[PDB]
Amino acid sequence: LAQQSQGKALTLLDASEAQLDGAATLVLTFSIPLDPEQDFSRVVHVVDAASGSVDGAWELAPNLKELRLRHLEPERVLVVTVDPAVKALNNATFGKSYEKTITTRDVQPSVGFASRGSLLPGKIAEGLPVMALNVNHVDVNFFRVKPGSLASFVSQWEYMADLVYTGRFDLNPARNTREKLLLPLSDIKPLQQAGVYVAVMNSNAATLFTLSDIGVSAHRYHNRLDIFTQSLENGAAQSGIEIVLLNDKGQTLAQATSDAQGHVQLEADKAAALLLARKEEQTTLLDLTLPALDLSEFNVAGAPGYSKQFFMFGPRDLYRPGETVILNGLLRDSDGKTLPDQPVKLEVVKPDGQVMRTVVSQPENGLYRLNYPLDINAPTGLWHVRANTGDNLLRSWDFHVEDFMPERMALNLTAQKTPLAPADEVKFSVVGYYLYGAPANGNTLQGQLFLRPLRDAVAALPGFQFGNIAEENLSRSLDEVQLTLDKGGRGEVSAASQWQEAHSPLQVILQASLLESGGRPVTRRVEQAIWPADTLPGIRPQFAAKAVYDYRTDTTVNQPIVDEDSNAAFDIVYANAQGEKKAVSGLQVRLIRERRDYYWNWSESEGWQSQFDQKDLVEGEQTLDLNADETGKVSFPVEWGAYRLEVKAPNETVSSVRFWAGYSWPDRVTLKLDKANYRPGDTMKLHIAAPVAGKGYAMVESSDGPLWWQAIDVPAQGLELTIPVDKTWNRHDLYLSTLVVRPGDKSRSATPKRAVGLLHLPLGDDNRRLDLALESPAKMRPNQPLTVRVKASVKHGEMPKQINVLVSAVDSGVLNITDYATPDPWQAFFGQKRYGADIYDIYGQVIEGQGRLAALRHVNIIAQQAQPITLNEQGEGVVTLPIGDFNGELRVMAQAWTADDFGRGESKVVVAAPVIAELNMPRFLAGGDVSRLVLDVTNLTDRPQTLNIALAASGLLELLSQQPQPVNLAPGVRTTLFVPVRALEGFGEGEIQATISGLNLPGETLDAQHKQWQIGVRPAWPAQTVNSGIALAPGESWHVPEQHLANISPATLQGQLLLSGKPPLNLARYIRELKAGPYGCLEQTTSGLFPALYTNAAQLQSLGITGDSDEKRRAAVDIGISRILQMQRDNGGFALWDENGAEEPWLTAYAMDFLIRAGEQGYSVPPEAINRGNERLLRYLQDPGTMLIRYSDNTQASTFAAQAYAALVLARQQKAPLGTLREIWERRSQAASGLPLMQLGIALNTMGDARRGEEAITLALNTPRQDERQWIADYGSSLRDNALMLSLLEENNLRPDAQNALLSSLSEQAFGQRWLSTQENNALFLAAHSRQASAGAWQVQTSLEAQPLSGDKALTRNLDADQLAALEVTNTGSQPLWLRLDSSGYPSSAPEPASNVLQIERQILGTDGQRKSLSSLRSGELVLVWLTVVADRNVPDALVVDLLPAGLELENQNLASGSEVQNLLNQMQQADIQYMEFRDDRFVAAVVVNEGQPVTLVYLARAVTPGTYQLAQPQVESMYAPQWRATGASEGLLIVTP
Repeated sequence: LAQQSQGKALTLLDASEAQLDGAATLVLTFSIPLDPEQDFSRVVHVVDAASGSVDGAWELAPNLKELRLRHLEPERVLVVTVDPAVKALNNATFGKSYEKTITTRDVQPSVGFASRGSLLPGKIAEGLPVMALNVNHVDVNFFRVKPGSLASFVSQWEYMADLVYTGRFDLNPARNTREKLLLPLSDIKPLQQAGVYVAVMNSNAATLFTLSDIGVSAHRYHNRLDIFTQSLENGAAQSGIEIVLLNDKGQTLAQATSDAQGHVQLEADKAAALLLARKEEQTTLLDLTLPALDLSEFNVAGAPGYSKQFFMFGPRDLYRPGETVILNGLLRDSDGKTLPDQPVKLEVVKPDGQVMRTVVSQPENGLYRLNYPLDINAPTGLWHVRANTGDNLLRSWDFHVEDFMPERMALNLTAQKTPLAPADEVKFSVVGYYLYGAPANGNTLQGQLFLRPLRDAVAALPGFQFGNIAEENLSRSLDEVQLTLDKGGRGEVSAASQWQEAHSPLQVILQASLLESGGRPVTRRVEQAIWPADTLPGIRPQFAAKAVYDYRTDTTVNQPIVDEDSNAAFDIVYANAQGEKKAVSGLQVRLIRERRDYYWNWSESEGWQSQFDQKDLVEGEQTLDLNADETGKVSFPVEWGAYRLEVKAPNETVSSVRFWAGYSWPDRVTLKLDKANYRPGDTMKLHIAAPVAGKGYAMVESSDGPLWWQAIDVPAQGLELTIPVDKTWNRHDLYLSTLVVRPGDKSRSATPKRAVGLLHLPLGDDNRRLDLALESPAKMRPNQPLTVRVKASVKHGEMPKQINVLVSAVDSGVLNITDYATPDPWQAFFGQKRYGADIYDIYGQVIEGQGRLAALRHVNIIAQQAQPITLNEQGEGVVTLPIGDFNGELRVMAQAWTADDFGRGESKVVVAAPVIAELNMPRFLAGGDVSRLVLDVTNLTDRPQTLNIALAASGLLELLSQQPQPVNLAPGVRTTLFVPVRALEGFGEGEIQATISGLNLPGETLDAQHKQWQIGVRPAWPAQTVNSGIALAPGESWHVPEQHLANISPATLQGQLLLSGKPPLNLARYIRELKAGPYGCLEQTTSGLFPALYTNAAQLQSLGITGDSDEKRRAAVDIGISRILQMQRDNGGFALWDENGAEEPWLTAYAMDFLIRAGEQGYSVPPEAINRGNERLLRYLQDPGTMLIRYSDNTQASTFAAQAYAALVLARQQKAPLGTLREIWERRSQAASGLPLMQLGIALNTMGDARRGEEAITLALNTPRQDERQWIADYGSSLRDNALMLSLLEENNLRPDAQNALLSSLSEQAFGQRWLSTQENNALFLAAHSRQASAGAWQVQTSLEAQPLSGDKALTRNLDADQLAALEVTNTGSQPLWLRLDSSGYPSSAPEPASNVLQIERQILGTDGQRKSLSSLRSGELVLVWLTVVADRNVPDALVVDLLPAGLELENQNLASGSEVQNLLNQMQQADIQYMEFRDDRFVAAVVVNEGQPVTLVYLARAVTPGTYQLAQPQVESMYAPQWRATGASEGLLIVTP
């Protein structure tokens, strides 16, 4: 607003100092608002008449009339100046200059202790810190707590004393400056004597401090507490009393007196706050609620040490919505040994925390297995698999769900294949293009160049590594790439050589991204090899890389390792890029030992750090000569540590390979061990070294509690102990702790009094790892089974036997997205577990340390996992992995296990195709659409190719052009073929098969190349239906009305004829109509799911319905249940479209009802959902105020309906409070229909009170549904309500003579046909389902077959176009016959636009805001679709559907240049849109329509594929009064040009 201020001048109301924020603030108050803009500096000034200028941070309150300046130093003379300006929001300005002098107050006095006090004891314990300000003295009283009520007193503190006053300390700080001062008491002694003291003044007026000699240390576990009491003074070792307390609370939990070694053991969980240790009169206290000692510095990291170790693993952790999540599990004990068979409770958790599935997982041959099919509309984010083994210590396996977008453009980057000399500059060639056949013109290419070492430089020689691994400046970032490229799809990047001195093979990597103009980039990368010589040496170790743990990454990595004190063999060659081994003489082969000497080093910006100085030593040297076609084989004797083999040739080129001979690759207590890796029965000698001599104790412990401990006196020479290993110690969470304490309480030297030591206890075994060898070809071809051979080894002893191996294969990219490391069970079971105890101490706190270190360096995915195999006698196996299409790198993984041993194996397999063929096409097609498909074919071989391409069209799709001519492609060249196609009438899918013949390859010959692409084909126009029926007396005839045939095309015309000897119900129609989406909302799913619950295929085929092998039906119901669960809110309630949408009680009751019904039929539903749902229903019943029904006209009726249905649903579960049901029954007059009364009646009958129930029923049967189609939020109609009432009657076996009558009347009432809601269909289905019509003879003569039709049950039969076009029926029975005919088909002519209540209109605008013709559109052109909906009523369930032409694709964007398009957008964001979705072929929008308020819906679309496309009419309807429909005038066709 701010125009109320116009007409007013600008006068300064008040400039003065005021208390704000708690400090002195200069405040200027003007008469009218100021600009919040940034100009207060050279317009309004404050200058000290002594110190000059000061802080000019002019602040402005959100109130625009007050200008502020905070924090003013007191007793200062400030001159405030306001010069003629300060602007005035009505540009009224300020007249002239104004100056005012100010004195800036004096701050209020203040005294108080700097802290509430601590519990750290002291011999004399001096120094009481206080924060004083403008106070020259302070009185202090000193109290000593009574030993009697000590506990309680201290207990009321943190979460009653004598008086020993001395007082009045003289504190003289500088004026107006808060100073920190120390109160002394050393010269005082009615105070030195031991005890607990409290100092109090006349804002932290009180503080506590303790004087004692008892030093106390404590180790806490998850439910055990060990205490050690020793001397603060004379070294260590002390007896005495100590007790455990309860926070705030007073009491005593547990008491103890320490032994001759000071150790004590008390069992206590949490809620054990205060620890009190006392003796005679000396008392030391320890608060166990405070933060424990920080051990981030120590190597105590790792997984938790559980009693039962459950290793969960899978092929990957990145899935998309739709595909199935695979999970595997293995269960062992603390030492990785087999436990008795047991179930594990697995739960699937989606990002919001709600459970999606709960399964009691049973093992199969010792392997737990889980498959979770993600819904196509599953939420994206971090999912968890939550495992419970029984200890209620939930294990968690995380996995990501992400949906990837198609990238709309194609980028090609090519290089020169063969290596280059260092002198040469590198030229990359770029080729970018749109997939719909257009070259990328004017597109910005943005990339970057990198330089990296090339160690795998010879494909003909796998394993052989090249280049000096110790050569500097081989990995650095080069130039950035900015290429505006503006040409018809061609470009080039050039990189000048900054590499010359290089003696190792390099590769330069270009990584570039192609751009639209500012979005969805297409990123690609290409590398160029670079050699310093046409020929150079290569090294391949003969020994296989072993599996070892890497804490750096926390992953089990493969490394070249050989045994200690042994011989390392290597294969040396001297070769070029292409071909094989060449001759040479005088290869300088050196074995270089890399020696590293470590040393600690301290700074303060990062504290203590572990440094190391390195040096390379020559420990071996050989000289070699090689002939043509010869693999040199050298052997060097090695000992321990890190080595590297170096090979140097006369051409100054070097190749090096690093490896290890050992599997091992100051302010604290230094702990060292004689050995690495121990066994059960060994004995370990512990070397303890402390900076300063002292006393304390060493301990061997873990989780639960300690296993060994011994008090020690450490001199300044170090101290060696001998610890025996008993093996109840097999937990891998064993830690060796050490506490040392200095004698003197006070000291020179500074010197920490307390010092701690903590080391992990090695206990693993080398011969419990399965060493896996996965053999498979480095390269292969698509659509050919991948053979993988497994060979296991175990170092010492013999191959275990019955080794279980699980092999998998996954696209390396998907794994690279998440940096997914191959799971290893060995590390999972035998890995270093964390230190599972908390150290509480009374000596000086650990200060910081500042932390542990760290490390530093599509559409349709291939991810397979074969069945678990069992290796043979010698531990050999073979697995076959069917590889589909795919062109790239596959990671082959393997997890092996026995009863005691475990293993992991990896391998890499490059899947490449000689020629690649990709077909670009639209997302779907409509019957009659003519479209131009784009087939891109590229030859990747080294030879030129003459290819014969053969194309075939299958399904609802046909070709229009003749077969392509043979094509001649040079190596690396891409050709483009255009395939004009037309879609056929029908609803299904069309397919394009491609076959490439020729290809000519040496070595292989290779079967022809086969490919096949899918596309969805749907009718352009909505399906039209015609329903009729009649009652035939004996002898009467009947012919098909011409309505069923009029203006609809044959071959799409299906019919269903229903014949019955009694008032029938079109069950088949209900079922068919209940099964056609959209996937959309909650009910449609529910209602659509209801039939699949109670009807099997046997019952379906009787009604003329095929499909469903019953198990797919089960799967479908499961999928449905998931889709239902995906919309349950956090409070157990349900919503219409999404989980974050408004809550609908009735639908909650509905979904719950279905879920219970599903549970009854043996389907799995997670108890959390059921329970929270039931709770929400109970809260609906007991607290109606929580409800919020939207867009209702009669909240009373809505509420009553909700409560009624909820009451029934809970009554079925025997969880409905009868008192509440009656309390609802008293409100029966609020019912706007009989259905809620019926439901409530059944609930009453179920929960006891039959009378009032039968009353409710009898009342229901005489309570018609009447209302001016408001909404009521019950999703209802008279038909529906009658149907459901009949259903409830039939389901409970109640009133016959009524159900018969109005079953007939319902059968005749069902003639409110044409359009029924899903709810009406479901109700009718239930009514028809639960009815037992019994016997009713009928005979009839028809035109379908010579013999007469006959039966005693209602018979349904399917009819094609010919049978239906000439249907005659004549009753030949002794009694009347009921006949129903249901016809359905698609129109031969475009139907006339129609409207009822609702009105829909569509206009097509350009981005300029002007109308556009849908016939001059070129590919890549943008258009705004403008939908206008209007009605004369309130339609809270207005579903808008706009079928797309296949030529147009949607831009997924919810809208809330410029122009008055914004005027439409503004009106769009005024509409209350309940839901909106952008399908491939549909624009769908669920909205509410208000009376006399036009709803505007604009959406963006792009033309992509050239062709002629059918165009449908915009459709809108009420979802639950579907007679309110509107279709609104279409132009008929869409033309897209290239």
